[PDB]
Amino acid sequence: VLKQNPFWWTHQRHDGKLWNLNNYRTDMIQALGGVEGILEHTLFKGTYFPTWEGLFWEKWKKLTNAQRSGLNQIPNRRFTLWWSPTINRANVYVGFQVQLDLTGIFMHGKIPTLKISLIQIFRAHLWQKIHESIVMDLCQVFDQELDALEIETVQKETIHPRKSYKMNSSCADILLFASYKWNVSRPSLLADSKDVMDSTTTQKYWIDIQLRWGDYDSHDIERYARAKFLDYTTDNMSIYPSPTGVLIAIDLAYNLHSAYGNWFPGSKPLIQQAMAKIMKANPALYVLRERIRKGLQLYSSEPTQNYGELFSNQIIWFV
Amino acid sequence: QWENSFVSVYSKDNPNLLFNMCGFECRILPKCRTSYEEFTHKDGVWNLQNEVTKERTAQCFLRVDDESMQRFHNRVRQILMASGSTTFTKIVNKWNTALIGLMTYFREAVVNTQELLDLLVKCENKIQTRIKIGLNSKMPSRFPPVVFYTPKELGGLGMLSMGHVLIPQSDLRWSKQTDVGITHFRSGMSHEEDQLIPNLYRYIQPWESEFIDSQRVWAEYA
Amino acid sequence: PPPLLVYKWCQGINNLQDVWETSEGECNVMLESRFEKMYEKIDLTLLNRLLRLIV
Amino acid sequence: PGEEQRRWEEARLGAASLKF
Amino acid sequence: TIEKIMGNLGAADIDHKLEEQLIDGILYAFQEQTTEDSVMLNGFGTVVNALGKRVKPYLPQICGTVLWRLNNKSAKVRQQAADLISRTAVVMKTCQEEKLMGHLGVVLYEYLGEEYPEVLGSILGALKAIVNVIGMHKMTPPIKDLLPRLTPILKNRHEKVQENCIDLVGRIADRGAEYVSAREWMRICFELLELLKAHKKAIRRATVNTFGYIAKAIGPHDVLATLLNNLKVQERQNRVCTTVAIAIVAETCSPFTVLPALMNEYRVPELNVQNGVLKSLSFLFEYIGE
Amino acid sequence: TQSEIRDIILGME
Amino acid sequence: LAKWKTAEEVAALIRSLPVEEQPKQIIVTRKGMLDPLEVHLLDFPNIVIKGSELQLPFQACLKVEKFGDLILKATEPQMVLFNLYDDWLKTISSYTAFSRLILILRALHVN
Amino acid sequence: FRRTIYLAIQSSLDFEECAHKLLKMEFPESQTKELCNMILDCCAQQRTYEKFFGLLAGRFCMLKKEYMESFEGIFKEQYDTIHRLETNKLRNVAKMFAHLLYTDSLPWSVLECIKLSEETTTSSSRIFVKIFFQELCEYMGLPKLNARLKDETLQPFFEGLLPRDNPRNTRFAINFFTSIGLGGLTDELREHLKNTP
Amino acid sequence: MYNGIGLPTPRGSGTNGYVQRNLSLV
Amino acid sequence: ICKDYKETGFCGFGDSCKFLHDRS
Ligand SMILES: [Zn+2]
Repeated sequence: VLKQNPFWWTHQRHDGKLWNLNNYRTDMIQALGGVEGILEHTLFKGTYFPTWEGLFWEKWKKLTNAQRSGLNQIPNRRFTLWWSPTINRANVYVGFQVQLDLTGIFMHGKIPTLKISLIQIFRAHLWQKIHESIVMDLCQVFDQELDALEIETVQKETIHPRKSYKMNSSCADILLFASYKWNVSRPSLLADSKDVMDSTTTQKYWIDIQLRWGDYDSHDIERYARAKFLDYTTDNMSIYPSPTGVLIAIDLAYNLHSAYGNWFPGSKPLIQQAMAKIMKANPALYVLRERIRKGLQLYSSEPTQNYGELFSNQIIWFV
Repeated sequence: QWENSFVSVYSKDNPNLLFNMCGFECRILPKCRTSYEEFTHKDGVWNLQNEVTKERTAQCFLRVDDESMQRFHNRVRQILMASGSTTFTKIVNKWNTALIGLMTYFREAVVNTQELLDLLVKCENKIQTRIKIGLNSKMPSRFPPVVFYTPKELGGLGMLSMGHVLIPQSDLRWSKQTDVGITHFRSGMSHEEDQLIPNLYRYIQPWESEFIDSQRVWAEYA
Repeated sequence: PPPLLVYKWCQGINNLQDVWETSEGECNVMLESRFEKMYEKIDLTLLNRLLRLIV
Repeated sequence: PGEEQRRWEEARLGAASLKF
Repeated sequence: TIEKIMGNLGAADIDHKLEEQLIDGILYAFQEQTTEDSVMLNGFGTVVNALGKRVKPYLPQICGTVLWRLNNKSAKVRQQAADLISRTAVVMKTCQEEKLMGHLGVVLYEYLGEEYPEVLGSILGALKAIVNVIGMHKMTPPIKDLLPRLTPILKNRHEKVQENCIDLVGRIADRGAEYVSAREWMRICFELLELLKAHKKAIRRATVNTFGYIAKAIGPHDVLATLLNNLKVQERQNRVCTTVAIAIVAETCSPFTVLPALMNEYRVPELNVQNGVLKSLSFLFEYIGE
Repeated sequence: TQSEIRDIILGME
Repeated sequence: LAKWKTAEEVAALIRSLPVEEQPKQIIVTRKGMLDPLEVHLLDFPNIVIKGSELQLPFQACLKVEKFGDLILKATEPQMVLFNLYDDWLKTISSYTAFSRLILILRALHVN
Repeated sequence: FRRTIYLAIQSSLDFEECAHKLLKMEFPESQTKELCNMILDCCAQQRTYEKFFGLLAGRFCMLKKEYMESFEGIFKEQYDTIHRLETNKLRNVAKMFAHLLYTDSLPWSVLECIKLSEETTTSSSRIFVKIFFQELCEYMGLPKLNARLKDETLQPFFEGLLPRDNPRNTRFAINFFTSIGLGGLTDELREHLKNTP
Repeated sequence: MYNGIGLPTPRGSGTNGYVQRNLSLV
Repeated sequence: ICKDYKETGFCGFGDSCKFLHDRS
């Protein structure tokens, strides 16, 4: 036979099986960091799959064994896209930084297979469409709760068709017209409570929503929101029609969300609701997550008295 | 032919009996002869035991043969040469099989051959480098270890490793003279932090223990 | 398997009788070689006759 | 007579012997 | 029971909380499904068929369920979720599901890449049963990209996927037909020309019907030329089915357009073709009648 | 029967 | 926002808990109030969240005089812990302690 | 800590490199004793005995006296908890302490913990000492073992092992080592017994 | 101090050639 | 963006088209 057998020296039927490497996989996982340290290097969170116990990667589609075509670039493409938060990080050595075609993705070089996957994922202007769906949903929430919010008017600035993927500046998307006056605090982040809405007052409110695409090196969206807010409000090109507002930061690759700005009464709970439900409900994000999944070819195998299980050594609380 | 042969005498001047069998390079040294200093140390050493007196009477030191290192290296060379029409996972399965077939055959001659350890470092890093070259970059930070060693279930490639061990070093002059010891630790392949990547050698069980194990297991089953 | 051959060889050498003793000037010799081409100088006539003794 | 699992039980005990 | 009951009676008096627990037990039954049965399908179809427009606020719930199922590992549940979409397709819209019916549109355009015929067929079914309710002009995702994606599937040489594909393309060429370009229809004509050799007769009848539908959209001066050249083939059962197709083209686009070419082809000195001409006139006079 | 009294001792049904 | 408060306080509690009292699954009367603590417990994503389909009259604990009075005339929002199995776990089981407990809860509940 | 120790072990190639990897790490010196104890535990859990863990714990003892007294207490602990194992774990820990002894890592005083009376001897401890002394004799050889078993300078500890005062446990212990096949010491002590009355 | 330890050039070796002293030497 | 594919749904190279088959 024209091939080389590296086990020329033994036979499994006759000699038994003289090694077992099943602890190697376990201890490899414990040394890389655990499944958590391992999947923070991946596109796992941008799939929004609830947890990784269901993951399943595609258990010949057809007899062209002969034809020139050759390697089908699909297994390599899937390995490359899956790992893309690490293969495409930010803190690198040499590499000429370039914005992707119609999106807000930065590459630091040329990884053509990765660029092809990422392009095919955000086709048909999906980046701006996501911006539109998010901002529409927020306007609608305000459209409804005008009553409690003291909001006379809500103004959706007909969008500059490239505000979504311009990363160095800001128009503003939401402008809120009060009834009488809002007394407004100093700026703080969407997850902190202590807010004394006393400093100034206005009828004009602006709200910003900005999309990024994080990577392993930098996916903290809190400091993104803080830094972007300070910069964008204290710059001299951003057309903000009021010195009062907030920016909403969305991380598409890790599906995170936060915000930073000057608040007024009712805003904190209001947008907290709006964010925690738009992240879940919006159909744009759904088309995203679905193209991500179909590019990975990931599937979930998951489908869908207790007190015999309840008094166990497992603690379970009754609220 | 005398040039392809090898004859080795043991007398009152040579205490060592060296030979070279199926793939191993062995050297027997009895305790009677010039071992005033004796140790029991790293498993490269079999302890032969006189079966009637049941006392350990000599030690066999093992190494991998030179043509077996060369055969492993040429095998990796043709993994790499015929891999431009294959996927990352096929290249890594061929590497996995080659390396398992070497490590499970030799198994403690590999500990004692300081030339293998370097061979294995360079060969594993050549496989990794060809996978990087497969993408269009070799930057050391686009490809931390986690990308290669993550199992095939979490989407990694699934490499098996023996290149993250430290290579012991000691003072070339006497090292070509008198088996001096180990004072320094050169570094193996480079991991993104401490990171302590596990090792194939620690999960395969040495021969000298498998043979005792087998003796007792079959004796008691009989 | 071959590693067990190496073990049995090392273990058989060591279990010879009075093998490591050098008082009377004994000498052990270990020779190892190769038949250098046996597959290539077989003679099919002689091989026929030598097989006929067996089968 | 029906003992090819004792013609395959000293093959193992013949393979697994170590005397010197 | 419930299915028999509400199917005979109607759902007039079913009040609020009742209908809630009902819709929810419904979702459960359908996920929990562990057999290949029309039981839970028909249950669902009937129950929403009777809820009519009363169901409204649970479309996130209902779909989210169906979609998570559409993600599953085993084919069967995937196929089930495709089915259930094809049932509730109409009410999906009629409650004005912009985000949600848009969802199902684009997400199924995604799954059009499957390779389990059993799921691919059901996906095609669900897409057809969406396009029936939503006429493509107001579609968020347009057949303008669907059908171009479908044409390279017509070459899939398998009875079930071929059946369902030609069904979907026949729907589109019947009613959509104008969100596509003449050139697209011409390529699809050239692909239909070799569905006429499938081993199943449903496929071949569907193929002939769609030649008819494409007959109104594009003048047949070229499709008829490509049919005569097929008459030159041998082996009878694809000659006879091209002769049916000629009859059909002539019936839709009036017979004076095709009669001169048929008659003139009656002069090529070969047997199979003179008999093809005669058999085609047979079918033609049957189809047109008075 | 014991099942129902058990359930109502226990909770809703 | 009261649900949100519930959420953040259980969040802070799990923060405060040592390594052997951290819960494993949490069940609340309010399956409508799962979403708030669902969000708020991401600091501790180890907990299988559920709303109990087995309604427990811990509302009937507002019947007792000690619990009542303490909550009633407290002024500062705070924490207290009670161990209802006063002497029970020594001569009967946690199974039996819970059975005893449920009967008492529903007893103060209904009448 | 145990995670990091197990991983440093399972990443190295020999006991020198693993000891280096541990000492190039740092810790608070408090758990120094528990350091050795842990490697002890690890080889208890092992496939079969490889003197790797022996060698590593022995190098730690070689590095500080803290691990030497740790090992005193550890042999005390395992003689207290010897039945707590299976015979597998029993034999590997037996060859553990046998390594320790013939490595000179554990001091031959330790035998004070071994009173070879039938009533106080676990059959589990019996098997323990049998594997221990099989290894000692077949490793250091019977001449220097019987020689070291002979000299008085450690006979105070050896007294529990070599019974002369009370006769019944002399019968029992001489019978035991005879069964193990240590004829020399056994019948010398039994000749002492014969001369006794 | 390149005291007869290490590589001439850590160049095509797959390593950074970093040397250290055996901490467990005593 | 293999422009033959994108505009006309069909690339003459098939599997070997070194560009991205995409009609979006
Ligand atoms: Zn192309």
